[PDB]
Amino acid sequence: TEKLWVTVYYGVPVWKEATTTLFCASDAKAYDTEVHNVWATHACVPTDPNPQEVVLVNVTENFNMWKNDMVEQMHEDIISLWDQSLKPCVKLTGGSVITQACPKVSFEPIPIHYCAPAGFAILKCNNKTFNGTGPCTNVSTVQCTHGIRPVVSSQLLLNGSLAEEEVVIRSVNFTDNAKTIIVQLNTSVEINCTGAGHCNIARAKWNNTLKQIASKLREQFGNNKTIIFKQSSGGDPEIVTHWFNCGGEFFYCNSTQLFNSTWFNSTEGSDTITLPCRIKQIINMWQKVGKAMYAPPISGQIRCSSNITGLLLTRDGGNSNNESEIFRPGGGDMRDNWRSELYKYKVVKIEPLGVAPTKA
Amino acid sequence: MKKVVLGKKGDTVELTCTASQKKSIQFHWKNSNQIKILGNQGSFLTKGPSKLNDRADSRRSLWDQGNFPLIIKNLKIEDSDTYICEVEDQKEEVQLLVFGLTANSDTHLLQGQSLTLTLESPPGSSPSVQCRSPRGKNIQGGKTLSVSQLELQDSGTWTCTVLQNQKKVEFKIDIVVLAFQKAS
Amino acid sequence: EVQLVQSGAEVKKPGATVKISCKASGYTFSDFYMYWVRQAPGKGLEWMGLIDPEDADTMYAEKFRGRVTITADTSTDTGYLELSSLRSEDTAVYYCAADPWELNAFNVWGQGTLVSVSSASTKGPSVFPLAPSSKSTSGGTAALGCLVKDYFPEPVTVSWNSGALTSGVHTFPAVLQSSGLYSLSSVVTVPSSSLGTQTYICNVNHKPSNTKVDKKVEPK
Amino acid sequence: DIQMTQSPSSVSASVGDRVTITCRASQDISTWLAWYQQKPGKAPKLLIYAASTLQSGVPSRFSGSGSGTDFSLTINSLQPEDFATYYCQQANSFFTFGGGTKVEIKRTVAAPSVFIFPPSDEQLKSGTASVVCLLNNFYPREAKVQWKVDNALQSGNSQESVTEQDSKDSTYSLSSTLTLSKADYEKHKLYACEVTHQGLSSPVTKSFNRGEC
Ligand SMILES: *C1O[C@H](CO)[C@@H](O)[C@H](O)[C@H]1NC(C)=O
Ligand SMILES: *[C@@H]1O[C@H](CO)[C@@H](O)[C@H](O)[C@H]1NC(C)=O
Ligand SMILES: *[C@@H]1O[C@H](CO)[C@@H](O)[C@H](O)[C@H]1NC(C)=O
Ligand SMILES: *[C@@H]1O[C@H](CO)[C@@H](O)[C@H](O)[C@H]1NC(C)=O
Ligand SMILES: *[C@@H]1O[C@H](CO)[C@@H](O)[C@H](O)[C@H]1NC(C)=O
Ligand SMILES: *[C@@H]1O[C@H](CO)[C@@H](O)[C@H](O)[C@H]1NC(C)=O
Ligand SMILES: *[C@@H]1O[C@H](CO)[C@@H](O)[C@H](O)[C@H]1NC(C)=O
Ligand SMILES: *[C@@H]1O[C@H](CO)[C@@H](O)[C@H](O)[C@H]1NC(C)=O
Ligand SMILES: *[C@@H]1O[C@H](CO)[C@@H](O)[C@H](O)[C@H]1NC(C)=O
Ligand SMILES: *[C@@H]1O[C@H](CO)[C@@H](O)[C@H](O)[C@H]1NC(C)=O
Repeated sequence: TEKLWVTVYYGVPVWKEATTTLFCASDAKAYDTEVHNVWATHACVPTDPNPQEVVLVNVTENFNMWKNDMVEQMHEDIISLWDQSLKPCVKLTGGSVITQACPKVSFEPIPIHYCAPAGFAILKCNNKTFNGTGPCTNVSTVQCTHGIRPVVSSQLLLNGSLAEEEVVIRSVNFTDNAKTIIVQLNTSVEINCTGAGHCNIARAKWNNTLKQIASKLREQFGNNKTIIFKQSSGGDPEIVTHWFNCGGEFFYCNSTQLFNSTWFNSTEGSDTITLPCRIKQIINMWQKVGKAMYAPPISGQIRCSSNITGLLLTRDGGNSNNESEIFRPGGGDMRDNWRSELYKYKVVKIEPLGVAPTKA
Repeated sequence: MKKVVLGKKGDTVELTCTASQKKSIQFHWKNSNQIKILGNQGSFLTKGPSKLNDRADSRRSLWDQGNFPLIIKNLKIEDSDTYICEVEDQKEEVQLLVFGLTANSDTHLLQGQSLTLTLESPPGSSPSVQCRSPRGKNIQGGKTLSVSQLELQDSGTWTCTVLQNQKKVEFKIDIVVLAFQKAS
Repeated sequence: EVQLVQSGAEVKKPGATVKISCKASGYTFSDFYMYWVRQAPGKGLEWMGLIDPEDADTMYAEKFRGRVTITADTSTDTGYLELSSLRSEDTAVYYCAADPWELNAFNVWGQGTLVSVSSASTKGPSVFPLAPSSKSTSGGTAALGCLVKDYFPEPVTVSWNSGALTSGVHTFPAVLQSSGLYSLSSVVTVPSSSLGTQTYICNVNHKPSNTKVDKKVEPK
Repeated sequence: DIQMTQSPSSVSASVGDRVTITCRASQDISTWLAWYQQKPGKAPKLLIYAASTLQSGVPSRFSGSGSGTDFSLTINSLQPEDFATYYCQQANSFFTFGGGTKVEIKRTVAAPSVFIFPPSDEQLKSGTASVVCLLNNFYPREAKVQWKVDNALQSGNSQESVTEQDSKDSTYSLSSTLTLSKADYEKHKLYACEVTHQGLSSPVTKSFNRGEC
């Protein structure tokens, strides 16, 4: 028995949160002898080259960047990279000491795409201003993530991805002051480094950059508080200064001139900000607990230009700070670095289709 | 009740913290004003804006076993406070009480040698001092314990034990006797 | 201009713990590593460790780990060095070096710090003569000299005739005995004819025990 | 740690001669090496850094080469002020030193002037006697000294020491001390020390007895 309008039977997709070993894809070159290219070639796949996603209309999905097993896997890969790449001269770990050759090697991060294998898929939030924990009402499916450079560093997030609208801040718990505040900029700020032991940053641009962040923070902590930035409260050299790699050498830059501002406190300058920097042969490990010593720098000319696309902050707070909040540079857990890129993704398991009911 | 730990002024104290499993995980030590004191960020240490900053400092070698101590050196009386260790959805609390004790001894001619032990206790606490003469002559006392005129036997090692929250801390004082009275 | 001025010699008993200094000048102290090296009596150089004063990052040789400690008081431009559980084989000269030009080698050095570790304490020498056997009827040249026995620690300087006789003089290096006391011996060859007239006097000086001793020799 | 092994341990050469001493690391250390010179009684002097780079104010006749594990310091026209002890050194992280290489002067075989000194007066009034044996001005530094009391060779109770090479005639001198006691010295009357040096046709013995006026 039929009537007028042709009834349609739909085969609706069905998936479920899951975990599996993903593979990766890169534009690595088999003729480049730099470590990232060498590693990527040995463990990755050629690229896209015209990526497309399957938008899923009127679908809502819940995410949780702070519990994304994609991060744990990427972390292990970047660790596994440094193991065969940056060979230190000395390795101190657990009452144990090791000595080995330590050849200087070209070292520049190359974008990596993490892809779902046969049977799985990766949901992706298309909502531009998304905090990373909660419902996304604009998801879609992808084969592979975007280009993610394994930039290891603290305080400032380099060569990353900008927010598509306004400055975004993300935290597993804004209330808990022990928790990092991953920040995403909508406009990159160039930091030009040199082996001469300093780093340049446009003063006026970085000034506005802070006003944006400040306004986003003042919004999160009640529209009435004064936002102040201060220098690292102390810790290891890799935390207290803007620690970062640049051409095989580890740089430790003083960042106090960056974070000495006071905002929303209603009561001559320098052309650009110059940061005191210094390479170090003896560094703390980020992989695990321990130290490592490296060989002396090669040539004097060491230039590295990068884009500041993000920040790792921490708040002070306490049962005393009323009418104002204090924020200092931070970081250290390289997973936050990963989560600043893998925040909109989520790997899912695909299973048999389900048919749709009829209501009106 | 709460875990209480007594410490001596000038001494070093190790406050313990242990996870359910033996591996390095995000921990963080704060006080009672929820002021960041000291914690980790992976395999890196970080110190908060507290006043124990330069004097507080755990050591990393033990983090891999789930041990995340907060060590405070050169203790002060101001270091008396409840310290909370936050690790994996748990907030273990501890009461730290730092006592101090000074000894003044003035000997006068036609008098003899006097002794006054003074206890520097943390704000808001009820300590009970019990000093032990070398020969076994125990004496009670509150804030200060006095001895008008020492004797030849009192020369030696006095043990003064402070009693607070069910447990105790022990002080040792070598007393040198300069003058004692004697019937002529 | 640039310099590294260490501290003075020190005597210790086995089990003790010595701590010498090294005041530095002529450059920015806290911007450069500092290294420590020791050299046993008449033996090869031996590195011990380094330190970056800024972060107090330290490195030690295997033979010293968990027994040596290097620090650096940045405010006074001074570096120190501690050695716990001292032994008998730790007797050596201790140098401190640096590299204010970053050639990755030791460019500047200290004058040195002699550290003597033994059971005995500073004790002056007992000098005993060493006279010629057969005199003016035998040969043309005969040997002669002094003997400085049982003393501690080094050094000890010897001359002859108040600095007049420095010809044929052979002041042997000291030797450590089973007792823990050094014992050198100075000699000098001269014509066996001028023995009966010339008088030979050796001048000893044990700076440690502040000793000053002269002695005459005779084949009479 | 990583081992630095330099050889030879000792080498003798004349002036104008050209000398080569080599070093060798147990593990690759690139071009991070350093050479030092050290004369007796003073602190070492930097010669070469970065394996090949000459230190400022150092004679051009000095030069080192090599890269990785095998290195070598070389002096062209050897000079009088070039005779000392040389050390190599890892310089990339740790700073281990090589065993050492002594460059002493070369000359002709010289026989030792042998002497023997009995225990004096004052040394007997303290209850401890020691006999001195003196080998004067000889070459080379190699010499075998034995102590025979009443034709009875003993070992363990003697200590010798050699002087540095003479700046003028470049020869050595050695003194051996035979320590005994107060009674073991008088219970005997014939002491001697047999001296075997390569500059001597046959072993030369020097002895003494009761002593005379
Ligand atoms: C950011 O920096 C990169 C180099 O790291 C540079 O090539 C690029 O032009 C910059 N991007 C923007 C948005 O200007
Ligand atoms: C939401 O999605 C469904 C398809 O599942 C579509 O038919 C419907 O028109 C959408 N709702 C809106 C916004 O009209
Ligand atoms: C969902 O996101 C896409 C961009 O990724 C946008 O074009 C589209 O308008 C969004 N849908 C709605 C109606 O929110
Ligand atoms: C974003 O995070 C907040 C908590 O900070 C949560 O309530 C919300 O559901 C999340 N989703 C949105 C609106 O992006
Ligand atoms: C983000 O960037 C835009 C430019 O694309 C800028 O106009 C806007 O002020 C920024 N939003 C904030 C304040 O976070
Ligand atoms: C968030 O932080 C506050 C302050 O420490 C804490 O009380 C609360 O338990 C935290 N919430 C979560 C998600 O653990
Ligand atoms: C540089 O950094 C140090 C600590 O890292 C800080 O004490 C000092 O104030 C900073 N100097 C500048 C340029 O402000
Ligand atoms: C922040 O640092 C500068 C020097 O780097 C200092 O002179 C200035 O007083 C500080 N700014 C504020 C807001 O006090
Ligand atoms: C705002 O300015 C006042 C002085 O005008 C200063 O005391 C205060 O620290 C600033 N912000 C706060 C924390 O109220
Ligand atoms: C950022 O990217 C640029 C690409 O030109 C590179 O030079 C630089 O080393 C990168 N920065 C870091 C932190 O590796």
